[PDB]
This record gives sequence, C-alpha cells and structure tokens, in this order.
Amino acid sequence: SITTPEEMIEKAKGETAYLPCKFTLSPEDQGPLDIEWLISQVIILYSGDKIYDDYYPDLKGRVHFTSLKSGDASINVTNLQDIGTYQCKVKKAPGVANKKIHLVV
Amino acid sequence: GAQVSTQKTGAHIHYTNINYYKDAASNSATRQDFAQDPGKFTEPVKDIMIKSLPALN
Amino acid sequence: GAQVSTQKTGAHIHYTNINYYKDAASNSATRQDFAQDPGKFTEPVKDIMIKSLPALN
Amino acid sequence: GYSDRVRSITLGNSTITTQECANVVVGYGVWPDYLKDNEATAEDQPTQPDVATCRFYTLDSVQWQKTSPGWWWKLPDALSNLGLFGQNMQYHYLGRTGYTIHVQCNASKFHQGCLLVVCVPEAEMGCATLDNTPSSAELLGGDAAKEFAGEPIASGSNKLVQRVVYNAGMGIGVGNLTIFPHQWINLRTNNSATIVMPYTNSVPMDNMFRHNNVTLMVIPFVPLDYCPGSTTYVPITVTIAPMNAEYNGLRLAGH
Amino acid sequence: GYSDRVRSITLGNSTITTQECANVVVGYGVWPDYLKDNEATAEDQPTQPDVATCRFYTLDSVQWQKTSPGWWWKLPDALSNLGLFGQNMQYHYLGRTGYTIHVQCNASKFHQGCLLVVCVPEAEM
Amino acid sequence: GLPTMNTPGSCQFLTSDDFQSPSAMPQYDVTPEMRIPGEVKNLMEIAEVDSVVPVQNVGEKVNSMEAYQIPVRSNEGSGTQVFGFPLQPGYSSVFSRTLLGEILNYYTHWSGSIKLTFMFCGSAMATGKFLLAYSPLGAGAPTKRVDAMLGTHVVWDVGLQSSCVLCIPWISQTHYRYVASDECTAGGFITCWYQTNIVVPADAQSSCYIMCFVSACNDFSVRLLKDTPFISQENFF
Amino acid sequence: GLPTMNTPGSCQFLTSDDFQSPSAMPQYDVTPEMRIPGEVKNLMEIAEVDSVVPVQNVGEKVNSMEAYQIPVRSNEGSGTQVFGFPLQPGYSSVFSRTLLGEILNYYTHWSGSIKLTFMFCGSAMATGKFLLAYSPLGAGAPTKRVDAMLGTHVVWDVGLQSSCVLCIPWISQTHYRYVASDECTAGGFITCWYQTNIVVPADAQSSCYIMCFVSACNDFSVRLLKDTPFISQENFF
Amino acid sequence: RVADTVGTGPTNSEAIPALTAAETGHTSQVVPGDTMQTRHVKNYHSRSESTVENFLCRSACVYFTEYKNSGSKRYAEWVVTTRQAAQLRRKLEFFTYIRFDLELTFVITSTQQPSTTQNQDAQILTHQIMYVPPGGPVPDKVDSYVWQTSTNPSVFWTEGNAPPRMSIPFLSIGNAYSNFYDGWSDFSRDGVYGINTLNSMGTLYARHVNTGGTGPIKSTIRIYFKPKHVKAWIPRPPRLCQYEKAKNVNFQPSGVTTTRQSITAMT
Amino acid sequence: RVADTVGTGPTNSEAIPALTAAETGHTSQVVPGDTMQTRHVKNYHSRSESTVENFLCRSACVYFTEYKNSGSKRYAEWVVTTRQAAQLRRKLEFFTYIRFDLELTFVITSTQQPSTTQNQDAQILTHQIMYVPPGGPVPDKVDSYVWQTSTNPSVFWTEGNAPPRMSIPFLSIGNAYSNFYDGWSDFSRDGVYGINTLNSMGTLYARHVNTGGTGPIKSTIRIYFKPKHVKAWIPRPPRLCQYEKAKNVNFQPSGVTTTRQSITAMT
Repeated sequence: SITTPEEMIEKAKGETAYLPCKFTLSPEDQGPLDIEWLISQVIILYSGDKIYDDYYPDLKGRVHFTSLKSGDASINVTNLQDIGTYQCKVKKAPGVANKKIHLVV
Repeated sequence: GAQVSTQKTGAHIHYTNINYYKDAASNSATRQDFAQDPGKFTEPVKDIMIKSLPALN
Repeated sequence: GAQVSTQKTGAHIHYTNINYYKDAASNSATRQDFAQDPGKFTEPVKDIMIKSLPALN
Repeated sequence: GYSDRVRSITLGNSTITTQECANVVVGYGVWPDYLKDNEATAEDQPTQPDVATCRFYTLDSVQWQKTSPGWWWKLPDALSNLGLFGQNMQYHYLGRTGYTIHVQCNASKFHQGCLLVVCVPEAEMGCATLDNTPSSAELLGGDAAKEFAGEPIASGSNKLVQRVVYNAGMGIGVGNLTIFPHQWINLRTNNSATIVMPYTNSVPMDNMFRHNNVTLMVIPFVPLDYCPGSTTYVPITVTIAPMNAEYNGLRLAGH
Repeated sequence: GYSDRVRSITLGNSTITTQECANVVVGYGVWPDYLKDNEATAEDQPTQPDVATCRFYTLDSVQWQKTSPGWWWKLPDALSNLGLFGQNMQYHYLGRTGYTIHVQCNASKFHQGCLLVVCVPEAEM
Repeated sequence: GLPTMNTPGSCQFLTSDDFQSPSAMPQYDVTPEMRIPGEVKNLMEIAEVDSVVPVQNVGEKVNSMEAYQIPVRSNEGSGTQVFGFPLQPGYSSVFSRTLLGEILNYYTHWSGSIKLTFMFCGSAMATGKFLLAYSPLGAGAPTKRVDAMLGTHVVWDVGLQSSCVLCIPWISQTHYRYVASDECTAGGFITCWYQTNIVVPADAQSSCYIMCFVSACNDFSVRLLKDTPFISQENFF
Repeated sequence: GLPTMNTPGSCQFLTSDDFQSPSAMPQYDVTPEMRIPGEVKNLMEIAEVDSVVPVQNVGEKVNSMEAYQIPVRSNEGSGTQVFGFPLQPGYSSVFSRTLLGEILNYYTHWSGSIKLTFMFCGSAMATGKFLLAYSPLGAGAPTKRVDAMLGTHVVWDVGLQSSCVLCIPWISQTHYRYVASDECTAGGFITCWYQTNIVVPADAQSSCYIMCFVSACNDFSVRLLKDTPFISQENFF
Repeated sequence: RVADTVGTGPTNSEAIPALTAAETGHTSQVVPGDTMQTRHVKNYHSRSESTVENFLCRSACVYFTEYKNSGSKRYAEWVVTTRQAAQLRRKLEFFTYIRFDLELTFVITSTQQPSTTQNQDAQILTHQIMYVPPGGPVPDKVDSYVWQTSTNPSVFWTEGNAPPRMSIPFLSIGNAYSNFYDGWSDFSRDGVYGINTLNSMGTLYARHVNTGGTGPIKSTIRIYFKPKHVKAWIPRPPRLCQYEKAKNVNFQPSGVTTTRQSITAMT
Repeated sequence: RVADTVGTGPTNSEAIPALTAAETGHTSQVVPGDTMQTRHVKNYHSRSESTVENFLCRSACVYFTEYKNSGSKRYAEWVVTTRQAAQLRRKLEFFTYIRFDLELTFVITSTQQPSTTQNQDAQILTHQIMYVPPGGPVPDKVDSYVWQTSTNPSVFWTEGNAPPRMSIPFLSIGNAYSNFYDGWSDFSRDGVYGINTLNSMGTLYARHVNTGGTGPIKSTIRIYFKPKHVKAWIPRPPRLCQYEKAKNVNFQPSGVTTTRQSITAMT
C-alpha cells in the first residue's frame, strides 16, 4: 500500500529531512488508522485522531507530520545530527504495511 | 411431484425442487421474485406529469 | 428434471446429474468441454499460407 | 504477376510501403473493431475521429548496435504526446483503440541479424528491489527507446525496472514470449514486420493514462554482425498506427 | 399544456435550459449541415468528431454596467483555445463549422434594458 | 437403505443458504394477508425515490437543518463555485446518509445513473442561472467555470419551474464501481457554478438557498450484500 | 426419512472431485462476459505454438541471449556435428523451460510428434546445407554424419525460405512416454551435421547463427496432471 | 433485469425534460439521454440481489446467552424479540410493516470452566431448547415438570451434531408484524408506549439435559433469525442514530452526517 | 479426441512442406507424413485432461493461518488473494485474463498447546469463518458486534465434521479477473503499480466460537481454492523466476535454463 517501501534518503546535516510515507487504502480496508514511526524505538504514534511525541529523547520537538487519514504520513525531521533505518507502519485490520527508510548524515 | 425451474445464471440451466415437509412454512426461500413497481413511491401524484411536457403549466 | 450425459470411458455408459442448488454457481465443474481452435495463436497470419506451397514467393 | 513480399498499408492520411515484408500477423485472429452495443458500459455518445487519430505515427529511430540488448515501448504512453491521438487521449476519460504496429529495419545483403517484434498485453514489469515497484518515466517512455540491459540491474533502495533481456523484465523465459502475436525481422529475407493488434483488455474501455494495455518489445535474439566496410549505423524505426479510436467522458484536459 | 417560452437545447454532452426565451432564430433559414459532395473541393477524408467539438462552450461573463457601450467576439478566435474544438482547429488546415450562439442575461422584474444579440458575417473593422 | 457418502461441507451451518427445515408448530393457520398501501418488492424502488442531500455538511452545520440548504447570493462576479463533491454514493459523506447512499452502504458493487435534482428555494423575484456540471474521472476537480464548461453540464435557468435535474451519466471502464473508496474506480466530480448572477429587485432578499435531491435512474443495479458499517453495538440492549 | 447407510469414503475431502456446494452469496448478478481476443480452451493449443529452444545452454551462456543461438561457421571439413540433445521434452534441460516442455512438466504422460523448426539467421549471401537427423532409441547417439545418415533425416538447404522443420515422428513401443527420465521409455537422439560447408563470399561474415523452435503436432496428447517441480516456495509471500 | 439506455442525437425543442417541479413530490423520471447524447447500450445487469427476500434472508444472530451446568444459572430464559441485536433489527426497520416466516438456528458452544475438581472426564453434553408460547407455563428450576415437555415445541440436540434448525410460521395476531407502533396498549394512553406493547412472540428456554461431568461447564447458546417468504409494506428512512434500548425507539441526537472540510471539499 | 496420421508413400514434387518461413509467425502445420513415409494409425488418444477446466480444477491450498483460543491472537484476519501461494498462482498466471467461479474449502486443525494448567478436559471446539465484503465493517476483537453476523456470509463448523465448503460466484467489477495489470490506480501514475491495485476480493476472519477448555488450544485453518467454470483469455509464458512477493511481479534474475555439459551433451 505504502509508495516505495524501501528508500535510502541521504541529506546533509542542518536542513530538514522529508521522509515520505504516502499510502493508498484498499476498499477492503475499513479500520482505525494507526500510524507508528520506528527508528533503529517509537518516535511518533497516531491513534484516535491524535499525534503522540512518545517522549523520544533523541528526537523530541524535531519530528512532526508534514500534512492525516487522507493518505499522507510524511515526517520532516529538523536539525539532524539520527542515522538509522526509519520504519513507518501504517496499520489496517485486513493488511498492515510498513516502509523502511535508511537515513544518512 | 418435482418442480423444475431455471437456475440464476450469468448473462450473455435447470434445478429440481421437491417440497418434503407438508407444513408449507418449511419451503425454501422464494428468492426468484424479480417484480417491481416504483409508481407507488416514485411518481405518486394523482394526475400524470409527462416528463417532456412542462410540470406546472 | 434430470440431465443424462455419457461418462468419460476408454476407447475401443451414462451418468445422471440433477442440479440441486438454484443459484447455478454451485453446479459441478464443466469438465466435458473438448473444443479447441489453434488458429487464434498458431497460424495467426492475415493471409493463408498453404504449407505445401512456398511460404515467401 | 503476383508477389507475397510487397505490401502497402494505407490508414488515415499516411500510408507505408514495404518491398520485402513477411505476412501481416492479425493479433489473435480478431481484426480490431468499434465497441459493439452488446457489451457497452459507457452511456455517453463516443467521439470517433477515425482519420484524425487512425493514421501512421512514426516514432524515434533507435540504433541497432552489436551490443544492443533490446527495447520496449508502452504503446498508449508512446503516443500520449503525438498529435490528436495524444490530445484526445488527454481530454477524454475512457479510451478504446486497436493498434497496427509496424517496425522497419533495413540492412544490406551482407549484414546479418534477427529481431523479435512481439507486442505483449499487460507487460507488468518488476523493479530491481523486490519490495518496491518501478516509478513512471523508468517503466514508461514518451517517444523514448526504453532500452533493455543485458546485465542484471543492481538491486538497491531504488525504483529502477529490471531491464534483464533474458527475462524481458517480467521474470519469464524470453524464448517463450513467441506465444504473443510476433513477427521476426531476419535481415537476410524481410526488412519489415507488421502486427495488427486488437484491443485486448478485460473491461470494455479503460483510461489510457491510467493503464497501458499492450507494449511493443524488440529483442534481438541474433546480434547484428557485419564485415568492415559496411554501414555501421543501421537503425530501427517504429511506425505505430492506432485503429478504431473510441473515446468517452469528456473532461478538462490533464491527468 | 404547452408554453412557447420554455426551451431546452442539447448538444454533445452539455445542454442548456431557458425558462423564459424568445423563438430561436435559424440563421438565414438554413440549418447548418455537413459539406455535401456536390460542392466539395478538398480530397482528403474529413474528420468529424461530432461530439468532441459539437458541445456548449461557456465563455467569460461580462458586466452590463449602465455605462457599457457594447462587446464583440470573433467566434472562431473565441474558441481557438477551448477544448478539442481548439486543438483540432490548431492541427487541421481547413475548417468548416456551423454555430449555435446563446447569450444569457437574467435580471429581476424591476431592472430594465435591451440588448441586440446579432451575429455579423465578415465583420471587417 | 440407500448407500450414500457425505460430501465435504456436510453438517455445517452457512448464513447464506436457502433450504428446508421442519416446522416447530405444524399446521399453524397463519393470519390471512390483507392489502396494505405501498408494498415494496425491490430495494431499488426506494433508491429511485428522492432524498435531500446534506451538501453543506460543514463543521457544526451537520447538527442543524442548515446541512441541506446550499447558500447562494448575488456577488459582484461570475464563475464562482457554488459547491462540489466526489461521485461516491457509498463512501462520500455528502451521499452516505442519503436514502440512496445508506441503502448502497448495505451492498458492495453499484452501477447506473444518478438524478441530482436541484430545487431553488429562493424568492419569487430572484432570477439566478447556474452551470450544474459533472466532470468524468481522470483529471483534477475543475477550479474555474471554464474548466468545468468542457465536461457534461446543464445550464439550469430559474423560472416558473423551480427544480432542474442533472442526470449524471454512467461513464466508467468497469461494469460496476466499488461502494467504498478506490483509486481504480474513482466516480468523478460534481460541481455547480454561477452562469451569470442571481439578480434580485429592491426590497427583496439577495441571499437565496438551494436544496439538492439524489435518486437512482431506471438503470441502477447493486450486488454483493454486506452488513452496513454505520450501525454499531456494544452489548445487547 | 429415507433409510440410508454411508458408504466408506464419506465425510472426506478430495482435491480432485467435482460436486455441488451451496453458494455463500445467493443470486449474485455476475458481470456479463464480453469478447476478449484469444480465448484458450485447451492447453495443447498453446503447446502447438512455436517456442525458442535454448540449445546452446552451455555454462554461463544460460545467463544471456546466447543460450538460444546455435553457432555455425565455415570450417575446412564436413560431417562436423552442430549440436545434439535427447528427446525428453519434459526432463531434458534443452526442452524443460520451453513453452511445450514447461506445460509438459505439469503432466506425467506424453505422446505425439514434435516440429523442430530451424531458422537460419545468417547473412543473406551465406549458403549452408545441414543434415537435421533424429535417431530412434536403441543404440548410442550417432558420433559421425554417416552413422546419423541411416536414421530419419532431412537435408535442409538454405535459400529464399529460411526456416526448415524437422517433424520428429512418434516411434515408441508404449502408447505414452514418461515426462521424466526412464531407461524403459528413452525418447531418442536429435542431432544436426554439416551436409557440405557454409560457404560465404568475401566481405561477409563466416560465423552465422541458427535458432531452433519447438512445437507439438496435431497428434500430441498429455494425461495424469501433477504439480510442476520447477516452482518452489519457503513461506507465503 | 434492469432497464437499458436508448440512443439520442442533438435536440432543440420547446419540450424540456430536465426543468421540472420537485414541489409536486414526483421524482423526475429523467433517463441519461434527456440531458445529453447517449449511445444504445444493452444493460444485462439484474436487480436480483436487491430483492426484499434476498435483502433480509441472511441468517443473523439476535441474542447469545450463557447457562452453566452447575451453579446459580442452571437454565437460560430469553423473551423472543429481534430488537436485542442491531444489524438484523436495522434491516427489518426499513419497512413499517413486515410479514415473514422464521428459520431459527441455534449455535451452542460448551467450555470447561476453570476449577479444582480432579479427574474431569465429562461425557458428551446433551441440550434442550424449549419454546414457551405466550400464556404458557414457564420453568422456575432446571428440573421442573415444565421441562418434561407436554405440548410446547422443544428440540433436543446432543453436542457435536449439526446445529438444530426449526422453521417457525408467521406468528402474529394482526395481519403483519408491526416494526413501529405509535400507540399505547392502554386506551387511557397511560403505560408502556411502543413496539413492545403489541409484539409478544413467547419465551425461549435452554438447559443441560445431563450435568455432563464432575467439573463445571458453561454453555453459550447463540440464536440466529433468518426472515423467509418476506413481504414488506411502507418503506421508512433507516435509523440514523445508534440504538440505546431494546423495548423503545429512544435515541441520542446525532449529526445528520459526518462533516467534511468545506462545501467545495472533495474528501 | 486428437487428430490421427495419414499414410504417405515416396514423393518427388516441386511442392515443399518442410521448407517454410518462420519470420511470418505462422508455426508450420507439418504432419509426420510430410517429411517421411508413415502408416495410417488411428490415434484414439483424447486431449481431455489438458482442458483449461481440468487443468485448474484441482483444490489447492492458498494460505494457512493459526489463531489461538486464549492470548494475543484470538482471531485470524487474511485478505483474500490467490497470490500468497505458489503452485495455484503460477497455474492461473498462464492466462493474462481469467474468469472462474470459486469453491472455497476450509481444513481446520486444532492442537493442545504445551502449558501447565491441570485437569484439561476441553469440550468439542466450534469455529466460525466470516467473509467481510470490501467496504464492510471488520472485527477488531474476538467478541465485537461484527462477529454476531448481520448480512456477511459466514459458516459455523463444529470440529470433527466434514470440512466446510461454500461456493463463490465470479466476484469482479470488470468482465474478468486480470492476472496481470500494467497500470496504476492513480491517474497521476504515482502510487502502487500492479495486480493489487485492481483486485480486492474482501477479507476472511476465523475465530473460536467457544474457548473450548481450560488449556490453550491453537487452531490452524487452511484455505483451499478450486477454480470452476473457468474461461481463460490471452495465454502468456509461465513464470520462469521464483516469486519473491505477493503484491507484485518483482523477481530475481535467473538463468534461462539449467545448463548442461556441452552443446552436444546428452544429459
């Protein structure tokens, strides 16, 4: 469902990194939208139509949704140092898809 | 005393039904009843209103 | 309303089929359909090419 | 007298003439025709230009080097930007059309080679990385060769389509492709190949931008070989003519 | 019953409806028709979209101020950039087409005014 | 005894099978039926009947009668969009709770035309011309009246007759569209514009309202029954 | 009730039985079928269609388009063998991944003829004569042209027509041969030799290539369906 | 089978099919060809699965109750009523009056309750489902004389057999079940007001014929109702607000419809 | 029935049946008698088991999932799709378009999971298989209102009975299931690309009606698909490389064919 699930985004230190997690929903998918972001552990959560900082010390106040249930769950991490694999797991009861982004610098 | 009727097939076949129970309230569901009349709810006006002709003269 | 057809036997017999369900999507598999036409895929050329005659004159 | 080789196809306002050609392959045996009313599903009155769109379009020539693995053209995408066929495709929502593919490649008697001119329906192709799918402009090409690559495409976090010629990008034997309507361009006898392709889709009409029903693949099974002194730049030019164009759902232009 | 005022014109995929309208003026008495072969001069097979081009195009509205002298639209030029009628006009060399002009201007019972909606052939200015 | 073998699927319960079953109370004399005005034999007859469409479902207005009224007014301009909604009788909120849409939410596949009937509930002196327009799927929703002019459109004019119907045609590649949202079967865009301006005389209101109705033409079909997603339950009542 | 006894085999599941079973969704209006160019009703129609045979499956060449081309050249000699492969359309690697061979790998018993079609893709001036020859089972594969001369053979000559077909006859004691290898049902040996030499004029290439196709004649039959051994799986995808 | 479209060309006439008067209450019968040009398409689609019978013939659980084989709740007593559930209730409400036969199916499931008694080797459970018609004697204990069964229709089902299915003929003193009743049982207009006053279809009792074993076992019985031979009269708008009670139509005020961004938004 | 061979004697004529032109794309229709002498043999063999219907009518498991009766995974949710398996998927791919009815059969198997709870005397297990049509409400917990069953087709099967088998009619908005789709769902051409975009056949939910007993039990449900009344269009070459994913045709480049010793080797 998620566009381009394997991605390698390399960006220099100092500018915001845009991490896309655009997803398309099947007709069979009629479930609460749970969007969770992981780093290698939970950076942000979206359940019950609200956004959760999740008290992540490395990335607190630097991570926010760029856009939502419309189909966009991208994140613009600001003021990078952060190097790791960022996993975005949009969740639906029939199928749950995940996207892994490798971030460099 | 078997009743033979056409099966529901696609567009562009027979099946045999025998009523076992004599009660007649045990008969299988009468699904094959494709009859409709929208006049009762749609177009319920007393005087006919031809669509081509102006409605309120 | 029973349909009687020949059973698949060897070379060198009847069976009786009755459609119980009226849906018609529940009918047994229609295996006995031995019809073929290779012209669609084999020999798809617009102009006929007689095998005995030379192909490219 | 008579001769099987010579043939002349006239469509719209542009006709082609081939002195040496092999018999035309008429798709799966069904010459393309307009949508019959027994199976129509769009209630709008379809526009049928029938001359404006049904004409021979000549795409861009591509060089047949002795190292060229192959080429693929998504037929609907290829003509998306050429003439009214492109304009009417941009405007209308639904689009149904038959195709008259014709590939020309002429070489002297001393050249050698062999092409496989085959149009493949539903050429769903596979990306180098297994998890993600190829992006548009990598899978599709506008009047572009979209050439195959003999070496297996390196698989990384990318959306490069597998151009592996020995798989044709569909993970299938390239030799087994023959099942699709196909005509060979053996340089020794025929310099041209024509396939008339009927409209092959599961639905009566489909948006041409949304989906490409057929893709013309030219895969040289035997490489071009010539002795020094012969012409070293022998091109392959493709002239695709649409047939029986039928369009519904007039909307504002774009996609 | 019947009423002369009401009228509905359908063309292509777009139709118009006028509750109060005066009788349509059919040009010089000749309803537009395709070029008959008795008088053709182009030997090429003409393309006739007949739905793609024969549809109601709505141009830009203009304000009718109490100080507005008048307006003029060159019909071919006006549609040169609108839809396939514009695209096919750009591509093809020769072009023959009849017209179905329709001008709308609605005002309440307390307004007053009068327009002259007239199409002039060969308006050399 | 007759020798039989039980095929797979025996001794099971299926929620969608029609068969026979012995009556618990035999020879019950049912109460004879009478004539009740308005027997319904097909769900589609109910879909054909008109139903007001809450086009103005904006914010808190879904909690008032203001949801149905669509606001129009005399503004110094032309081509200003009046409203707009996607053609998703099942998924779109605009259509979801309408009689056609709610019955559709009990099915999975739909096909046919729609009779959007627009009733002008303005003053008797107000005269407004409107370009009801439906754009077929494929491009972005029209942002200007000229963009919408191309797609199927009806120039509705207000007179003695009030309501005008925009019969949305069935333009689609697939014989049936999904009742839920899907990129493959996007229904299209329906929008209204000001052909001219709603001019009114003095001492008369310049803020008229328009109501919209929805109905299914005589070529509407549904298939694949499913339970509706609108109802909910925690425990038995 | 009707007195019945359940015979052995009741209440079991068989992967290869045709019977009736109640439809989960009754009275579903299926989407009416249309005409799609190229309906297939029998697998053998696909087997009859030509398929390129990777005769040169040597070493790394199976990873390039060089697998299909068969190399011929002007050598100072005659009777030199051009290629050779056993008649095992199912087991032989030469035939295994061809369209006829791969469909055959979905069955167990095969019988009929084979149309090996050899297309000369050399220059227009090259003239080469070839002894396509099929040896019936029983003796060792022919090592010289004279040994092969005895068995069924066609002296293919290259002219305006390029391709020549060697129609392999159905010579066998058993009405059906096993698709897999077996000493009892050895199909035979198919080989090609130089009847003369592929002579070419100056300024023309002396290294021509030949492609080979495989097809089934109108007397080809298969039976005993089985799952193919080429596909594999570890876990669901 | 659904009606098809008819071809149309360009038109220019006084007759207007689109312009109408919705005040009359007649939904305009406008086909697509009236406001545009359309081709002749033969629609082979059939309104077969939208039939009232096909609409409400699906088996749908109405109520599940759980009775233990040893303890306080030896037997389960449920008054027959389709209002307990939500999906089937909402399906039936679409019609003010409805006349349908019933095909009750019972899905019974047992469960070894956690305990400490050892050597728990329970024999196969046997269950009894008894329908007490209104005004009939009703059991007070699991072993009263009522359970013996005099004339009431009861089904005995040993566990592991195919689920019991007994058909019920139309059971109503009136000429049709009334889904909605705007009336009181009392002429004085004081007392219960609603569907409960006129609809009494008896009571259902489920018990363990045998205790089964040493250890306690809890038996869940699920009751499925499938209307058959259905005839419906006076269609009504579907229930917009969530149900709150089984005996009444009382509701909590809810938004006409889920909101969107703006009046021009496309989501 | 297959065609037979016709006798032939020695021949010497201008006509050549063998020499042809494969460039045309016409596979030569050469019988054995054309290039040799053959006797008149009546072939009684029949191409009966090579029929498309006989080719794809075998029941073939597509997906097996395991749900416990107590713990995190109380119920199993699998989106319907024939791409999960390999053998049946490859069989269907042979045809670009295919139109077949389905006969789903479920093989459910239970297993007493190792634990420490004593006096494990579990009663017979009861299972429910529910098909949620696309756009329908989907269960979140094992005991949500969705499990009650309003209109979705569900089958209740007690363990030890013959495996449940419900037939499915053709379920596709188009005129045929598309095995291959060279298109995007989005007109913009940005997003998911492939068969997954156009094929949605709903979701399948399997749960334990009763917990069964004190000890944990894990239930494996295997789903079998058998195409029936199959019609196939546009034959395509079989998938040479091993499948890597279910939602896409992505593959790993593989050798055209297994190699042999030399071009003259006979192994």
